[PDB]
Amino acid sequence: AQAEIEAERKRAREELRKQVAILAVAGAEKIIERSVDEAANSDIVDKLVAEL
Amino acid sequence: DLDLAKASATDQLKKAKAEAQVIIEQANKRRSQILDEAKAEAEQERTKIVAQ
Repeated sequence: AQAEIEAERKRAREELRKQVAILAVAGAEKIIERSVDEAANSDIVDKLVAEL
Repeated sequence: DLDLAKASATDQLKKAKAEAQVIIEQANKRRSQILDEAKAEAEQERTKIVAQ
């Protein structure tokens, strides 16, 4: 009965990690799209054509 | 007198066997009850702590 609650302990932590990550990246999509810049877009291309 | 003395001894041994079995079975009866008490006490305690 005590070991059962310390198993239950790990289940509660992991479920909160899942929540905050997915709502974090949902924020990140809005944040990054609104913060697109043509010099930064060109800098993406300029990086990948240097390693390609 | 020789024959009835052994008849007395054999009915005494039959009583002794009877006594032997019953004592074991009251012990067996007791065993079942105590373990049911232990199971009942553990389940009540366990269920209230998990709710807590």
